[PDB]
Amino acid sequence: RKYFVAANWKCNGTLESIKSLTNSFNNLDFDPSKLDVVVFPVSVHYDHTRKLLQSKFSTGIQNVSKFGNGSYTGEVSAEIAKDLNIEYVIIGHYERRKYFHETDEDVREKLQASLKNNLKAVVCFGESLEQREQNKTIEVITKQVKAFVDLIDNFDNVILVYEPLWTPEQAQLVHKEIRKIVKDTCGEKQANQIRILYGGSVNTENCSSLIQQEDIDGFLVGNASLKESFVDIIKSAM
Amino acid sequence: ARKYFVAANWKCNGTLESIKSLTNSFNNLDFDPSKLDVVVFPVSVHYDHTRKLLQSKFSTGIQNVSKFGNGSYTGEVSAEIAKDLNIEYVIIGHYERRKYFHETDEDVREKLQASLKNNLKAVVCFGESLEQREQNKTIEVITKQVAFVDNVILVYEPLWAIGTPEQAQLVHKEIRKIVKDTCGEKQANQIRILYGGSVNTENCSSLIQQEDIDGFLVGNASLKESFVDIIKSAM
Repeated sequence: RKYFVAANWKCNGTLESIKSLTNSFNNLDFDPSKLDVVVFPVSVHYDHTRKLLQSKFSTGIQNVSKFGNGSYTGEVSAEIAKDLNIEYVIIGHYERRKYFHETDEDVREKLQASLKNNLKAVVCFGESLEQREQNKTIEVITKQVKAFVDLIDNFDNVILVYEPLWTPEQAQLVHKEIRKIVKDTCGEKQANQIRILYGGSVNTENCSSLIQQEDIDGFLVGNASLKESFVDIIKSAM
Repeated sequence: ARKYFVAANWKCNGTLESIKSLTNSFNNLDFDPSKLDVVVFPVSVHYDHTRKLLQSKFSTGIQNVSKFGNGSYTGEVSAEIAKDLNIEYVIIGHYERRKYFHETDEDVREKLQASLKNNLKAVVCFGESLEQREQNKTIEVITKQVAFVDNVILVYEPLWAIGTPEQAQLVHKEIRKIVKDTCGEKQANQIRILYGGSVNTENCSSLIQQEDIDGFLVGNASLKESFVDIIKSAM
């Protein structure tokens, strides 16, 4: 299984800060065969970011429309992304489920539109604090994953992200179960090749312990990916 | 009056190729920049491409803006980021975002505050449903909506629709009155109020000639080279 480390810059950045950060990233002698590294800038920063980063870094956007082209003011379709050669998309991030009421079905529709237009999807799911307290971790993850599981294609174009809102051993236990759910629809071969990332507040402390777990294959990193020390997180999976 | 204002809302449409062809034709249009503003609103990821291709006689903007500032708001574009990119305009409150993406009057207030806080110009869409209109409640609806009042371009989107010139004019007159009542006559007679229903080459001139219609927010017709003829109709 090829590891996978992604920078979710969220809603952060200026033209100047991206110049400096991409420079630091380029200075890392990173091995693109041992792992995929994807940077997800703000939509309006994508061109700027793609131009500044070395080709070895992959790039993507933080959301994509559930609709094709047409009268959907403010949306970015998968066909537009395809035409721009945007390689990856984040789908179903907790913040979009929370603030913008995105549903499991929106996530399904976004995934289908992405895959059919030859995009690679980074699909997020995860349980809340209360849900974990009530022992609903796998209940919630199973619901969220089964919503789109039958559209899961292959290791190249579907990367899963478990982002709990709350040990590495306990994360591993969840990851193994996620892989089982994927296996029940996609088979051993695909389930063994598909990457399942940890996306629950990843940093330069926990990346070492998490990445060495059997069923944790990389990270979707938030604030820690706006730092120069993001390179250390890349290094942990390299 | 007023300096007119004609905007292209491309919505979720375009390829890099189609935009090259379209911008090339737009650039050939000689228009009097004293008589009107022209603004093109491409998809977010097309912004730099479109800004690069379009000559500087055209303004540019984005079709939506975040209700939050910078931070952990995956997928959003803040007014602060737009300012740093020198993005001049933002569309706020378009019906499609109300219809498909849960946006309310409160969301519109937040987006407006954010935009103005960062010296962006806001193109603010509002309008009454068929159900409010049939009750003869348009005045009541547009009064409340016009919530935001307390730089800014107003757009009447007749949700009822959804989308005559006389129907549009009546509402535009009333919106102007609401601004006059709160902000004074000097401001109310300076502010642009665009018609944002269906605009095309067949109805643009009948609409633009109405006393209180100062331009258009143009949808599907703005994806066509003949958009230049709609700009021309306002000269």
